Parts: sequence; structure tokens; C-alpha cells
Amino acid sequence: LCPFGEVFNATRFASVYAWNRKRISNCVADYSVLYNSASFSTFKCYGVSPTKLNDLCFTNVYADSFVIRGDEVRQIAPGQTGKIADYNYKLPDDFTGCVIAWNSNNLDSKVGGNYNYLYRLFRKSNLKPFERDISTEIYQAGSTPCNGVEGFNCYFPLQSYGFQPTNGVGYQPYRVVVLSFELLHAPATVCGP
Amino acid sequence: EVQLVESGGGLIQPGGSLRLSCAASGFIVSRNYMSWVRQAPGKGLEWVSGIYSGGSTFYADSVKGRFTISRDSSKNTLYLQMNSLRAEDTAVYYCAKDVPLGSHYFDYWGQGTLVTVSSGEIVLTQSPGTLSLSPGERVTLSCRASQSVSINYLAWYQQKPGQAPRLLIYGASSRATGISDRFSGSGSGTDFTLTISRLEPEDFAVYYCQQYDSSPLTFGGGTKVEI
Ligand SMILES: *[C@@H]1O[C@H](CO)[C@@H](O)[C@H](O)[C@H]1NC(C)=O
Repeated sequence: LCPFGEVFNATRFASVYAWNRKRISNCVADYSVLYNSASFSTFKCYGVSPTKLNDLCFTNVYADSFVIRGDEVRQIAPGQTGKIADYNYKLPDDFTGCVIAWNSNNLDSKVGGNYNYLYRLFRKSNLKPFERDISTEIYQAGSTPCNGVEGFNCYFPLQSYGFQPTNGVGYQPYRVVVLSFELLHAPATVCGP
Repeated sequence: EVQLVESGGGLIQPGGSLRLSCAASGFIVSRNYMSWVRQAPGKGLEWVSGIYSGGSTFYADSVKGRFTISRDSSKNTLYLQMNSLRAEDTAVYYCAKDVPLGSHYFDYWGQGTLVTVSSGEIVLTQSPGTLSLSPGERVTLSCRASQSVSINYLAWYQQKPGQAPRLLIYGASSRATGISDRFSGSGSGTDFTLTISRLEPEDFAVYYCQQYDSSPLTFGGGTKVEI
């Protein structure tokens, strides 16, 4: 039985800039069960559907997961741009899989603010699909080298969401799980019922 | 320090095209977020286009497909190519340096260049429309939002006659650098206020609020304060 519980029901989620990837392999999964397993505000599949995923074995099944704010969930979709798609987590233009999200204000916000979740704000270029950038080097926005010092034109590249329970939905935390699927001339070990 | 200087503009025939440029000092253009903002007599202050540090570009719906924002690394210059120009594009255009929080506000502005063409957003409502007071008096300006601005992403600008806007308040209550302490912002949710405690002749200006909670960023209509 595939360890989707470990992904979806994890107690803590990754910051989007350091998004987690769990490889799924050598197990049976019930994606129709997954679909109805909770209230998901987003459950969008590209090239597949839950009903049809149960019918096939796949080769490379990945579950990526992270936290972003409500207004950014739209960026976890093929062809999107924005700080999240460009500098944190980028889906390929022709992605095969499912994007699943739910509001996690009850878990990830705190009175006084959760500043534990981070996103990359400054980057000189955009991520390739499924790329991860975990560097924390000072971003040099001007012509003078920074040499590890924060200050003027020298920015720490990450910024925090400040998750407070009284935030509007657009600024409330959302947990996101991205399921990837490939069918190759390779062993296919993640199967349905 | 930071300097933004537009060139290009002028009088163009409807459907013509035109390129604005913005030479910047004090930061590398191709590494920062930058924007174009325009001021038309009818539509007031209006975001036009933005470019990200990594190159992604964004456009207001009214200009999408006609305008192109770009930059030249070698010249430290931001550009705005305007094609298929319409009468409604008549405006003073500002290049602006973004503070990239929420949908962004602007701590540095260019000088403004006039272009004349011949022949779901949060709405900010400003009250009142014009005030006339004497020096030393206290004034409070209202900004009401059509939706809650949940983490106080509301800025205030001062635009003196013939000048670019100048940021006074960000985060609803934080004063920008060098701003006098008799400017005071407050409020939350949908109701924000700017208070100027002892009016001085130099305070003669229009005051604009701007929400950076949601995209696109939007400005209030302005309250003119006459002294
Ligand atoms: C998460 O936990 C609930 C309750 O224990 C369970 O019913 C559900 O199937 C779990 N979700 C997944 C994806 O395993």
C-alpha cells in the first residue's frame, strides 16, 4: 500500500523553496480513495484522471509537497509565472499528473505569526521544471559585491510568509501535493487496484 | 543613490507606436523588479506593466498585447514599447522601482514623461475629493477598500503639483525614510486613514492610497489638500 499517508498527513510541510520530494515505488495506490479522502480546495489533473490512474502501473511516481499562500496556488499549474513558479517550484509546460491543495490555516498559522515557512523572493533567472534552489547566498542587486552582509542592494534571498489566523484567504497557508506520473519502457511498479 | 530618468514620449498619431526608456542609477536594472505606472486625467494612477528580477513580465489588461516591457543589461535601462496607441493611452508615464511584497508598491519613481495620443480588482474609494484648510490645521484622509486588506498592505503617496508621487507610508502605518513625523497612517481591514497633524504650505498636494494586497495593484482616486 503506497505511503500517501506519510505525504498528505505529514505533521509539518516543507517550505516551498526547499520543497520535499518523496519517490513512490513498489506499492498499490487507490487514487479514487485519495480523491474522496478529504476536502481538497484544489484537485486538478493534467493528462490523467483519478479514475484512470487506478487502471495503470507507472514508472516514476513522485509526490512533491510544500506550503504557499492562498493567492499563489494558481501558480502550481503548467505555463504559469510568478515568484513561486519562477523561483520556487516550477511545473513543466506539459506536466502529466495532479495538483492537490487544501487550506491549512488551522495547522500552519499561529497567533503572533508563523514565520517558519519561506519562499525565494530574489533570483536572477527562472527555475527549470522540477528544479530546486536551496541556496541562501546574499542576493547582489547592485554593482557592489555583498560578501555575506545584508544591507543596501544586498538582500537575503528568501522571505517569510507571516501566517496569522486572521489573514484573508489569499494570505492563509495552503498545503500542496504534486503527483507526477511517467510511463516509460522501464519497470512500472506503482500500480492501481 | 537611486535615480530613475525617463526619456522618449511626446505626441503620436492613433495606432502609432512609441518607446519609452528609463535610465537607472544606484542598482542593476536587470537584477531588480521594476514597473511602469501611468497617470491619466480620467483613470488616475494605474499600474501598466512590471518585470521581475528573473525576467517574467506582467501587464494590465488594458495594455496586454500592445505594450512590451523589457530591459537592456548593457545600458542599465528599462524600456516600454507601446504599439497600437489609443487616445485612452494619453497619460504621464513613470518608471518605478518595486518593493516586491504582495502585488508591490514603489519606493522610487522616475520624473514622469507625457505621452499624448491625438484624435477582478480591489477598489479604493478616497474621501473627501478636495479639502481646503489653513496652515497648522489637522487633516485626516480616508481610504476605503472594497475588500479587506488583511495584512495592512496599504501605501500612501504624496504627489506635489508637477512632480512624481513620493511614497509616504507603507504597511498602512510605517513611515518611509525621510518622511516627516506629522504624517501618520492607521487603520485595518477596509478602512484606512492618513493624518497630517499640522498642515504646512508645502503639504499642498494630492494624496493617493494604494493597496498591494491583491493583483493587480490599484490606487485610490486621490484627495487634493489645498492650503
Ligand atoms: C489521513 O488520515 C485520515 C484519518 O486518519 C485517513 O482517513 C486518510 O486516509 C489519511 N490520508 C491519506 C492520504 O492516507
